[PDB]
Amino acid sequence: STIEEQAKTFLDKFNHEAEDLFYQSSLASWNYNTNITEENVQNMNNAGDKWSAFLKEQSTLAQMYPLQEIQNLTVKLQLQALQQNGSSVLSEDKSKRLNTILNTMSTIYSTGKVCNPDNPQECLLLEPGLNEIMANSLDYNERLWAWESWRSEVGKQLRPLYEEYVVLKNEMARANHYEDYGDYWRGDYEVNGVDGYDYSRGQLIEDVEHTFEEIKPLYEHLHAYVRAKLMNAYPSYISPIGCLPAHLLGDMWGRFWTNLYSLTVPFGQKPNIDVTDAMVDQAWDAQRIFKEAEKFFVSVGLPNMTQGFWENSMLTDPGNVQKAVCHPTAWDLGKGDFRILMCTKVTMDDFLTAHHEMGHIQYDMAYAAQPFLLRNGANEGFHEAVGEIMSLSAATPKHLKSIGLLSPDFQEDNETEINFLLKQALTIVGTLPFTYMLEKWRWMVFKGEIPKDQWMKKWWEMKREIVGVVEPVPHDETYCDPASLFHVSNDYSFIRYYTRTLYQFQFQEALCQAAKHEGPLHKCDISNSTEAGQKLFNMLRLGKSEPWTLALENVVGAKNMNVRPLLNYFEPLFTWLKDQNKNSFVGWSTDWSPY
Amino acid sequence: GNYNYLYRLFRKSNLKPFERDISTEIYQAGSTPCNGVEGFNCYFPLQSYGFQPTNGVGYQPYRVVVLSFELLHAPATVCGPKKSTNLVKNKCVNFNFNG
Ligand SMILES: *[C@@H]1O[C@H](CO)[C@@H](O)[C@H](O)[C@H]1NC(C)=O
Repeated sequence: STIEEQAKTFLDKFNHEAEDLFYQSSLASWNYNTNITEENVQNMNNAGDKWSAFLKEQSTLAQMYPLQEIQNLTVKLQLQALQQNGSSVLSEDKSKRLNTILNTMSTIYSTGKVCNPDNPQECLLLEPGLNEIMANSLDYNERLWAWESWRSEVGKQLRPLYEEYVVLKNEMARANHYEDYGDYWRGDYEVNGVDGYDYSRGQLIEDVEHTFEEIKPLYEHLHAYVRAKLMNAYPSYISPIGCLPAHLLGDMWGRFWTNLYSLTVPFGQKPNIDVTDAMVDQAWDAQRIFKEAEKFFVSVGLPNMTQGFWENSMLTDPGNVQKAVCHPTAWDLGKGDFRILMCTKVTMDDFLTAHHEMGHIQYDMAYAAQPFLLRNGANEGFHEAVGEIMSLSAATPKHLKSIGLLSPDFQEDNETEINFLLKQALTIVGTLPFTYMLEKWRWMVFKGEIPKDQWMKKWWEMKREIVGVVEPVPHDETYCDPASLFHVSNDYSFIRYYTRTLYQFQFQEALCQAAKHEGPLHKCDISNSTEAGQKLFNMLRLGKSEPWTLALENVVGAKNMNVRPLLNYFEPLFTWLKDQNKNSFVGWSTDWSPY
Repeated sequence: GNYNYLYRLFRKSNLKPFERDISTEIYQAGSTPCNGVEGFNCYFPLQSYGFQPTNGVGYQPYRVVVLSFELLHAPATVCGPKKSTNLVKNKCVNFNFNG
């Protein structure tokens, strides 16, 4: 007659239906991706609509159940994750307007157009256009023109759309008893109900600020190194006092800086560690790659795959006989069925991606023991970090030599290690300050601390002061600059990448310390240690039943998010940058203007 | 997924050993008396699991049987298979012809 019995009955009646509908939706999506026809898309859409309707009905039914009388933390968290009203807090007209805005933004942004003047043709899409233009470009004029055309033509037409979007987001946040949308985004990391392990929302911002301030020296040294390399490579193209331009970063959004690796490498005369030629010249395929990955995972301590994983996965491109997507997607079903869909080649990047997907599948099988409302990591960064740490530990030269990818007579030169550290820096830290600045700007624009006529002004002033990137030509207030990304136009967070970057380093440091291995972190081995694997699996099976702070303390030992593994890993590269930048200026000044 | 395998999930009290339930009345969750229909305090306790050929260990169907060995004041009806060796025509041996 109490509320706890009714809540347990509702949960037991809902979990089976939720798992069944999730399995049906996953099967429909798999049949659609593996077979592009006219009926598979309709079946997938019908399954998604039925799942959404059932979830909305169950949420409306569960909203009538209180949350204070229930003392169970797991049931309380499941109800909090299930009773989410979503967009139903607003009116029907506002909801349909928001949906139409989201749909039109998704249709406009996912296509793109170049449309060069005085040329009635060659106006390709986003992927065959600006992507391939800025991929391997070595000219300043064309890069500046592409940047101007991308920020001006697609910057002024999306200003009212983005304004209406942020207004509707603020309205939905204030209607759901939240002060702002950033508060609703940060509430996911907050854990309560556990004494001595709760984490306040205000402490996360302070921890992120402290980590950013501690990373600041490394980022300044990296910026000085990149500026010196650009001055030595492009004379009279970058001032030693001003900031770096935006169109010379090798990326439209400045996420990956791997395009300048071949140009900023000091020891480019040395051969790389690519094992693609060593495998393509012998009898090797994706099957052997996945077998070696499974052997590595079982040597670390991870459980084995099911019989359905090695019979339903399509690890080979069928060709022109049927359309099949080659994008790596972590297919999770939670009902014993697991599969990976990726056209894995015999390269090294595909090997790391396959290791990442196998780590994702291992995490899925780990937390599959929990109900559907708990089959997920503690935060939105652990699910990716569990695979990223394995992909990084598998890329060690010692592991490739033990397997057979690397020749035993290959000498261990420090130049290759320095180049690998520089590449990891350029591909990891090259977007962390931009991520932090974007997250802070979105939080301030959702809270209401930025004037309406100063959005782009504050954006550019933070990009010049906090970040070391400056625009070559100033733009007016009619061009919506921050709306040039994909996550900002599709309602996706951005701090998740930074949290994942911290958590992967934390997990790598924990696994290296548990393995009783000595030396640096870039060559620290994780395999051949069942104790570390068991300690990791004890945390992977927790899911959302326990707070993330206790989960991190059970494996790492720290009470909150830590950043010291990143410094311990980048210490050799930091000392190398300090030694190389002895006769060069470090930092950037906001007084200089390249206009 | 198969949905023909029904099962009982919620009951008001524990069952006795070697007992089979026939009545399939709805379960009462709250203090309000259920009038034969579902509601906030009345839910159907009978559900059905889903068995798929792609499910791993823990979700596969397993046929389990229970053998009960009981003895009381009655003649035995089931025994073990008694073996029989090869007889010898003329030799001093020990014999056992049905007891
Ligand atoms: C994986 O297979 C190995 C090989 O027999 C076995 O020793 C181990 O117990 C298996 N682990 C799991 C989780 O099935």
